[PDB]
Amino acid sequence: MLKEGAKHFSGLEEAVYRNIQACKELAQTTRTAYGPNGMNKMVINHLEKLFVTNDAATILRELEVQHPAAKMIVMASHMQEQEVGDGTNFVLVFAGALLELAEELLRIGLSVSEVIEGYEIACRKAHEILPNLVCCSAKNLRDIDEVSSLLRTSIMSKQYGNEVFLAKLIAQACVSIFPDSGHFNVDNIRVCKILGSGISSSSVLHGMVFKKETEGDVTSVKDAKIAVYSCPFDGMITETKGTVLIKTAEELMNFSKGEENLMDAQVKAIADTGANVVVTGGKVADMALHYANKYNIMLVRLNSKWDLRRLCKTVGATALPRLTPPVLEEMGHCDSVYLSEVGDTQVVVFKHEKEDGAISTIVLRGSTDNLMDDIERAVDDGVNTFKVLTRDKRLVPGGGATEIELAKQITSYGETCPGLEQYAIKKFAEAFEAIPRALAENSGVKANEVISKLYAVHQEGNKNVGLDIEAEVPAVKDMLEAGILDTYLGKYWAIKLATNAAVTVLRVDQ
Amino acid sequence: TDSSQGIPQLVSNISACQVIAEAVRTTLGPRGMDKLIVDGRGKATISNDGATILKLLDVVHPAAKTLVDIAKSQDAEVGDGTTSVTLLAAEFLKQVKPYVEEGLHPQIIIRAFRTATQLAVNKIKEIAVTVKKADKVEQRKLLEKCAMTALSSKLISQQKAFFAKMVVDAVMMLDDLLQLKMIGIKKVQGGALEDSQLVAGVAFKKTFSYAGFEMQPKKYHNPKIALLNVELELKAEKDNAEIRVHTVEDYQAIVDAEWNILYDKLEKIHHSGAKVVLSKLPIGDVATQYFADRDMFCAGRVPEEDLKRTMMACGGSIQTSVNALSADVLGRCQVFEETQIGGERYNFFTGCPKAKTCTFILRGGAEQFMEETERSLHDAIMIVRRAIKNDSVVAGGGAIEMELSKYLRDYSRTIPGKQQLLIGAYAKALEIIPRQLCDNAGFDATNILNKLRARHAQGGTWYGVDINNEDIADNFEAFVWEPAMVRINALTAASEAACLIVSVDETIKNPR
Amino acid sequence: VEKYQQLQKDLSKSMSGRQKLEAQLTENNIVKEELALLDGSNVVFKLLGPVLVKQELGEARATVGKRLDYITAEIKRYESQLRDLERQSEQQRETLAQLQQE
Amino acid sequence: ADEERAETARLTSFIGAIAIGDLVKSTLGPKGMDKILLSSGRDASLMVTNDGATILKNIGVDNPAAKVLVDMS
Amino acid sequence: LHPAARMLVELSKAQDIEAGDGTTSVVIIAGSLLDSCTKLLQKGIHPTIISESFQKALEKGIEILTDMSRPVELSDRETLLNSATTSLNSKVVSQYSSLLSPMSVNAVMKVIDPATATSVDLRDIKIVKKLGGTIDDCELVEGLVLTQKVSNSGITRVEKAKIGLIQFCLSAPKTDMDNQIVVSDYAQMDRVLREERAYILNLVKQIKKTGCNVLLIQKSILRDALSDLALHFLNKMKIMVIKDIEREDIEFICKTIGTKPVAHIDQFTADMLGSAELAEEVNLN
Amino acid sequence: KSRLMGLEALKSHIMAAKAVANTMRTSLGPNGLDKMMVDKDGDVTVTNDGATILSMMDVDHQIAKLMVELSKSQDDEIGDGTTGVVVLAGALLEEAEQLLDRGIHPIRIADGYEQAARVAIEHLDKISDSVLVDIKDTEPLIQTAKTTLGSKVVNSCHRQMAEIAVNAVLTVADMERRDVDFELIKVEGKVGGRLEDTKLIKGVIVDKDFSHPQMPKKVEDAKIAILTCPFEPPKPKTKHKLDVTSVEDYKALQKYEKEKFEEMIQQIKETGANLAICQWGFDDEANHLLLQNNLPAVRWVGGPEIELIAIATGGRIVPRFSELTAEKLGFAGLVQEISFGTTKDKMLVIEQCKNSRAVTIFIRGGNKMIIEEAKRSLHDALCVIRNLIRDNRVVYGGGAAEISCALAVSQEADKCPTLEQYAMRAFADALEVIPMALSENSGMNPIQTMTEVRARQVKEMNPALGIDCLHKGTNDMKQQHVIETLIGKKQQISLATQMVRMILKIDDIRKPGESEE
Repeated sequence: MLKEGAKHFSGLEEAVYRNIQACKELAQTTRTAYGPNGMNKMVINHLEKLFVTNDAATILRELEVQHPAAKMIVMASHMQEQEVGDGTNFVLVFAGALLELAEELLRIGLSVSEVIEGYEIACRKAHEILPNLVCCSAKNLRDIDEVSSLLRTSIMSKQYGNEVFLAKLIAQACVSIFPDSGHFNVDNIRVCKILGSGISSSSVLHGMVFKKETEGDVTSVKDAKIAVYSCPFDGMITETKGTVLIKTAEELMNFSKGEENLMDAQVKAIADTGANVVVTGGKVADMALHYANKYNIMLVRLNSKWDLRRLCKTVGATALPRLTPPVLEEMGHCDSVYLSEVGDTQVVVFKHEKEDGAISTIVLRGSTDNLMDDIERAVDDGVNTFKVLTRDKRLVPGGGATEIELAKQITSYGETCPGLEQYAIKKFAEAFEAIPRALAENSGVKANEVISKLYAVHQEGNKNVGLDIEAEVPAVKDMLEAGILDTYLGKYWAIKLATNAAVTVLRVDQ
Repeated sequence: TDSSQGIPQLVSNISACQVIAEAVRTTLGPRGMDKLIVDGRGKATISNDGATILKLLDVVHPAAKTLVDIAKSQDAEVGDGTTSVTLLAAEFLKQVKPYVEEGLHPQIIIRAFRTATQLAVNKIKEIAVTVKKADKVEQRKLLEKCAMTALSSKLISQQKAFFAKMVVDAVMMLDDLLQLKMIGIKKVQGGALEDSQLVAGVAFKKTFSYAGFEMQPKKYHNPKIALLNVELELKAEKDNAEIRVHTVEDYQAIVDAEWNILYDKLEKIHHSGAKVVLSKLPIGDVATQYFADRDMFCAGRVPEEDLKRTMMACGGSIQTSVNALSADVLGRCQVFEETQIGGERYNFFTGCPKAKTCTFILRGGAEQFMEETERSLHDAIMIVRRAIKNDSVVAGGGAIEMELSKYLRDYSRTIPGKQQLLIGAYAKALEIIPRQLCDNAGFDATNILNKLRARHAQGGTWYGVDINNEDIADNFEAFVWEPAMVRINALTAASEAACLIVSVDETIKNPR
Repeated sequence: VEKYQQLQKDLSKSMSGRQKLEAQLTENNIVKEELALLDGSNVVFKLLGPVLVKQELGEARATVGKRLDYITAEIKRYESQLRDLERQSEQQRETLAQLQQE
Repeated sequence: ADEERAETARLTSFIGAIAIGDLVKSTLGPKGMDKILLSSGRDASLMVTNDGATILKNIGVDNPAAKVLVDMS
Repeated sequence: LHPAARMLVELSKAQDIEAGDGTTSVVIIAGSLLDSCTKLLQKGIHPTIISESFQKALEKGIEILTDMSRPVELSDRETLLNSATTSLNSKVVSQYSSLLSPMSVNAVMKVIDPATATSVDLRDIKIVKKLGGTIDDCELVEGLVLTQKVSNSGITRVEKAKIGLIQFCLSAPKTDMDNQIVVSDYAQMDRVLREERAYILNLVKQIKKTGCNVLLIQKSILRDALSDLALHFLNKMKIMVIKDIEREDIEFICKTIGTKPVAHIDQFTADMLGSAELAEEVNLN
Repeated sequence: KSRLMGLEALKSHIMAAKAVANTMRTSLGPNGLDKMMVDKDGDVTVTNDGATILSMMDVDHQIAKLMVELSKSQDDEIGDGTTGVVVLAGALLEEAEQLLDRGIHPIRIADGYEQAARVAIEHLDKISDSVLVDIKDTEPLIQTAKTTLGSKVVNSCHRQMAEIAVNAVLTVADMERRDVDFELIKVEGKVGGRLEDTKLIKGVIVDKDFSHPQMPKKVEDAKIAILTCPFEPPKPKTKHKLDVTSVEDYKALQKYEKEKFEEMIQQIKETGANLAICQWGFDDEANHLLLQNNLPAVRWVGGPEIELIAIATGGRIVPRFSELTAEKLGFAGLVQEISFGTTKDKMLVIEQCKNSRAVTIFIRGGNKMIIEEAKRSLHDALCVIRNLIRDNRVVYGGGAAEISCALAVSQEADKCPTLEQYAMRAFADALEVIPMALSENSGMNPIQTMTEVRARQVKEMNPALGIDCLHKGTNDMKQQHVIETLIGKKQQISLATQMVRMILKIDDIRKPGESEE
């Protein structure tokens, strides 16, 4: 400060300006990133590799700002993304939008608590009236449509057109195997992206899909006792002496054969422990391969940790470098453990089917990684939006036909509840228009034009914005029934969530 | 840890897109400049296409790298079409940049593009002209014209039809690739321009003339083809070894021995199968004796491509070890003859057990003339093979472009608004191709393209520019002939990157 | 590897008997004292090589001026063989070890 | 490499050969007025000659004629 | 080290070595013409003509200069002993010079053979210092006062001394470090340790066998090497010896007392050996 | 990425197109001025043609880089005209600049240049004579064999190399079917005698190994026995220890040499010659002791040379002494030790009338500087007749032909017109520069010179006259005896037209940021 002491970068103006303004910075694109999104975002992640998406959290985590303002709220956006797969595209914009009313009320001179608390009780009032606007509930996981109907909404809230083949393909991955009652799992259903085939060739093989080359034979048994190992081959040939191969002419003789019998004992000890599939994040060797061909134990030549991880995760396997006779601790899990060609890529396939614990493994055949990973992104955040763990998701208008109802609900009521809080309560019903704007953003019209008509749709729950021109000229697309609703819950959090950090990040002048 | 957003950034994306596009611009027509590319190499690199320098090119706009990928895509996919995909994006990016200030910025952008590139692929397929074997032609007579087409492109003799019907043959032989590789032309420096031979098996431009090479047979009707990736020379067992002397036979012994291990290793694969011994690498003057001392032909310092051609055509397996002894790491032609062709000591391999590599002999020893024909033949091959691969064909020189432009801006009238402003500018995308050619063909991009618009408002069959004839007319009956699929594929990538990158003014980077 | 201590042995070898000479050095200065105080009282033989020989006094004297050439010669020569072997020993240490490890 | 045409060469061809041609005629004949030989890179060491063959060696020259004409000398 | 300044040290340094004296004046004569020469240069006079005019006119001046001069008697020791003394009296250094004028002039008169007294080279003069004594104990000696003396059993003072010189290596040849041995084991060397023995003695024996009463020995660094066990036996041959003397003073010794450079036993006879009537070192005073 | 304007590049093109073109313009012919090379080593060197100086000069711009590339071909085939294309390149190019500075496409006129090439080429195809023959060409050889040896090393034209160089060609000319190569003939530089000391060899000359002359110097038959192996006890041209057990055993040692002299002599002789090149060098002793015993052998030989003589003989080397064969020995119609140089031992002359695919002119020189400059001199006249033996056609040019070929093309411009009209106009003026540009190098007004024959061209076309390249009062071609294989000029026509086209290559003026970086 004035004094050489007082560590801080936040406060006073730079709070009522820069913090909120820095909060404004990132919500800018989240607008283009939520609901139907025609917008796209190049990102290099410190691979210098471009990637394209509409999602903030993928990007924001990378982005580094002086100020915890940005650094905090993402956690809530994560806290959403943790609990709810999508809407996080939205979860940031409303707070940042709702915030900047304060700095205005600060120019209008409204106190911290005064500005805060109006949003609060209105947020409770929201949390009171928000479930009143539950317009449906989900029903059946076994039904593909009942699932896929919703799933578009989040895929929509990532990317618009693709959602159709996708949402179906998702419940066709059997979101249904899990009850979605107190349980559901990504890693069991895990996306596995095959570069090649088509992007709409993205398929479903229930049970593990490992793009890794499937070696040896097929597993000794399909129940396979599965000993997965980080690097069970560090080489059994040693790299030593002169040439980084040999030094003395007598050296080479012992280098070549030693790999064999060690790996022979190693792959015998794979059979000795009884592993019916051998998984080497370490190298593949033809002898060991032929040993794995002799002992008939299916071989995995190379592993991402994700391989080992999931194998460690799902099978109950434990990946360990073995220069060491393998010992089954990993043991088995999956009742059918296969070789397969999916995308006609050699696909390491383990499968076991259980109401909980079943791997129903999303296999994305795809033409482009940079797409198929963003194609993964929406289905990810779509099935994570499928993750509610209420089979009946108490659905509310998806793509936000809600806000117009609530923008009507609160600020009207907002004045009824009196005192300067009312203005914060009335400011509360404003930033609803964000996604109606944020779609009209990527749709290309004015939120006023939107809201004026979508106030003129009055009590609806249905008509609202979207993509194309029906979010433009009428600003009317049925966001109850385009087939698009959203769960009350993912909605319920964003208000609740974006209530907290927004309220919070204002309070802090240091 | 970076980022960027907004039209200030957005136009900047477009800003780079226009820059490179002028490199692929006339690179088809060989009139212009070219930039010799020295890199940290320090060496000359000179292109017929931007794709060469695109591989060389490293971008500050990774947005520019995007179009690269998709310009590389249809290019590498077709063997050509960088110039296509490149100009297509940059066009609208040029076109929309003034719109950008109005904004096309609402993502209504692509909704134009899709439908834009949509009407055409339909319009293109109906304007795509399919062909068959005996249909209008002999299917050689087809490719006769299709090779005549690109051989009539840039001036050579009546060698056009001479080269045309010929090169059609090994095409009709090995056509699987769109590529000319399996057929790849051998330039021969020597002979006559009337001397050219499309060879149905791998033919080696050169092997070196050794000591005993004169004694090595130039004729095998059963070549057992050793494909050697290493040297077999006097230094395999070095010929200088010092010896202690209490007497003079100590020298005799040390010399007469170290000479043998040379013969020893090489005779192993010889005794096994090898009459034709092919090293891509030097052969020592003493070892080529041991090669000839057997009188089983050796060829050292031979083309790797031919060496790889052989593995393709002759069924041989490339050998990195003479100490590797076998007949299937050999290969069987039923023709090894070596007749020096011009000055090159020249190996003939045909009678390959399959012969999946052919090569066209081009002679006359005229460097200027022939290499230009060789570029001419590539396009003939580029046409004729893909003219097969897509038998639906279509006329070049923007033959449908003014029509499409018309046909497209025909649909413009109804919209008017942001996407019509595209549909017209989307129509305007088509004239840029003859536009640059109007430079090359000696024309007025101002005057001519409208004439072709007029001649697509008067004609409208194929009427378009001929850089070849330096005129304008129906290009299909100006015989300028390319498949419509590449043009379909041009469309697919055209709007694609176009609609793609314009969806990003919001850009993120994280060098951190 | 073998090349390490080949040189350090003959280093240590000619090192010690050289140092044995240092005791004998004092003695070789004392033998110049002992014989010079021998006028032929006690029979002076050289002990020079395995034959023990009837000797004279100048033969006794000139010998020990020549016996100091033991301490002179053997000591000096080794300071060569010290570093003559030492350096080639030190040289060969890192070369063959890094190989067999690499 | 520096292509030196007549324009560059002549002036360079003169400046040494002329002004070094001075140094040799500078010390010329009985009345030839000596030059202090400039030992260059080594001491100053002062040497005094009526002979230009000395001058040739002492200070190295890049002037091509002056280089060539050392042999002519 | 400016070249003009480089010359001016030799300006005096010649006059340093010319007369041994007047070296200020030769610098004080310098700038006087150097002024006048620039004048002529400023007058445009050609430096040759400038030069050409001078050693010409210098020959003139020295005459008129000599015309001013008074010859004294160079044959007379006392005249000069009066004159150079008066010159010493014309100079600062007197106290010892008074005492040392007779010593100078006599040492000079002893290197004065001629009535002309030639140039009286300081060449034939050896100026030796001895740390003890006094200036009174500065003394003129008519055979060379030599650094130290070195003898093991060698005779302390030999009269009629045949003065040897060793330009040959007394050390046995060096096949390993200094020794005729090669360095591998103890056993093979002791037999060629026997070789280092006899050789150094024999050459030493050969020394006294062609014979010398005194032996000039330069430094053993002025040698490759000189075996002391040889010298231990060499003075044991009872030869008076000096060791470690300047090979340059040797050159003085060679010329003045006639002990000529000797690299060989053969170069010992009496031939290159100066015959020194009394050879002794004086530790005294 | 820094992309510039082709114009800007065309500048850097034309900015490079000058000095190199200039380099020749006062260097053209003997009326031209010498070209000095000073090295990275600072080494003063007087240079010639383009390719000599062009490769020595360190090329910088793409043009400079492309120069040597194009430039080599003219000296390869023709041997001459290398200096011209570089002049010709810029001359037309630097107007093509001016033409593009008129706002003219490089596109459109360069065709006209490619097209006016042919019509000048065809106009050239009119010029002079279509024929030379074996005895005929010799005087036109002598003409150029004058000016080739009347140029570089001496202007004297020793008729020695003048008719020695042609003979090697004439020897290998017919051999190749009216073709020759300059491995197939060879300039053998070795000193020991002056320029006036030269030779033509049907094969290799090597200085014959002798460890003593009194131990007989013997050369005989026609044949060499080619050996990688010993004709006398071997040795790998390095140190070898020769020890014997007792005092007497030194005598038995020479017997082993003496027997294995004859043992190898009798072995290698029966298979032809006695003369055996032995790649193995031996100690003094057995060499002369075999020279003594009988039939000298050649020791301390280049592995290439035992190979060179073999491939010269068209047979092989005998690799192994246990082995032997006649083909693996020499095919030589003569082998003779002949006194080599004035300074050193007799050379062993293998002149092969048994089999020789190569017939090599040998040259002594009083310096390397001159023997190399003659070695530098010859290839030109060597290469022009290489053109001759394939096509014996020569064109009087250098002031006859340029303005000649330019005049028709000057006229062709007006016949043709549009883009070719200012092509063929500018195409022509570049030609007329060279004879002009000789009076540039020469002492005469380059303008009025070109003017002069310009009058004469109006007078007579394709004249046996021309300018004076020798700067004779008569301006001739016939009696200048200046002339070129109509191969060459046409070939020389191709190159600059080729290159001034190559600057146009396709499009791309963009770089990664690296074009000359």
